[PDB]
Amino acid sequence: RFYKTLRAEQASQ
Amino acid sequence: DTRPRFLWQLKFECHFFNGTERVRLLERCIYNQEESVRFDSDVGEYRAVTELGRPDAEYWNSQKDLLEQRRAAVDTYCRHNYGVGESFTVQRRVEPKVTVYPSKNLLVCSVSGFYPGSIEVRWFRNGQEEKAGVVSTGLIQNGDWTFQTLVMLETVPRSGEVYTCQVEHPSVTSPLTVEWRA
Amino acid sequence: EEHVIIQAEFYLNPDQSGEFMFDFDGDEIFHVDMAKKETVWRLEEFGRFASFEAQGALANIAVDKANLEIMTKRSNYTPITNVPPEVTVLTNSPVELREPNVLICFIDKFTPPVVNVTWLRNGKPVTTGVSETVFLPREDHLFRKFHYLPFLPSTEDVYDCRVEHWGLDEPLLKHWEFDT
Ligand SMILES: *[C@@H]1O[C@H](CO)[C@@H](O)[C@H](O)[C@H]1NC(C)=O
Repeated sequence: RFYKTLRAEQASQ
Repeated sequence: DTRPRFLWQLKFECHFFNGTERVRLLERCIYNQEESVRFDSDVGEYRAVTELGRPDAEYWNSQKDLLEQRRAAVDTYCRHNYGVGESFTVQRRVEPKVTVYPSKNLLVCSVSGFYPGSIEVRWFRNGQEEKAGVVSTGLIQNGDWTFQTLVMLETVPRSGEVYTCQVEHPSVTSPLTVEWRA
Repeated sequence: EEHVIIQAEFYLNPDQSGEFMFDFDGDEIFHVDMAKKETVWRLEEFGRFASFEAQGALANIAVDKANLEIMTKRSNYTPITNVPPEVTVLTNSPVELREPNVLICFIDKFTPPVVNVTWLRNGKPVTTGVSETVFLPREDHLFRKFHYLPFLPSTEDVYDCRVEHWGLDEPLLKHWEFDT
């Protein structure tokens, strides 16, 4: 089975 | 090197209680050494920890797909990733190597190369448990998926006296016993 | 609780050094090599029972770099205060003469995640047989790291762990030698 990556989110510019 | 440094850390912590019965996700953003913002699955929304985190908690909470995706992550990510490695993580069992030796007066019980960290070490003097004068180094994680512990007994051994170190661990069916005669 | 799985990533400027790794109860499952752009499993066994797609990990790092640059400006260029490390030298098991063992250099409670660790065998640097871990996370948001030296316990040998960190004025030298 594959380990999942939780996607980083772009911060307030 | 004297030039200034700027560090950014992102952490997703999946906390599991009673297997995968209760699960908690903790998304933490850390600027330098101060955590600024976070998503706790028990709360359901982004919360600013410092003033620096306030634009982000506000920005990320305004994105419904984010809050939708992150509210479900305890199942899609936490419960998934736990199953992915259960056989070699949760189910990993490495039997400890138990050794009794005197180190002056102290009697040392070395318990090494075991997995998981959940261990019980009991000292005995002529078949009777000696709880007092017992000092441990605590659980030492060696960074290679093994632990070690040193459980000392403050004692000046008299001749004929038999000391016993009893170790209990998930790896073994019955306790490991190591004897030492003075 | 019972267990904790951590996806920990960092980006550091001006060094331009990033990191992506997975932790199970404190122990690294794997990390992504940023240069080679591939998954490095802590134990080979892990690579035989589980898989990973590193581009997801490298995409996260691009965002961390981007967010570090936003936070750097936002904080009016407030830099990291160097926290020097707590160094401890220990063995993997009780030491016996001529019985192979491993010397561990545990570098703990430090930031930023940049150290020079050198093993010295009788004053001279031993650059062969050595291994290390990545910068492992802590709850205080500082790092821990381990450096290993497989050795053969001797009466005629002395070892030292030399740690250099920007939070330290001079290198920290931690000694080990066989007793009795
Ligand atoms: C590591 O070694 C180099 C050698 O020139 C030195 O300049 C650098 O500052 C060192 N890094 C740390 C973190 O001490």
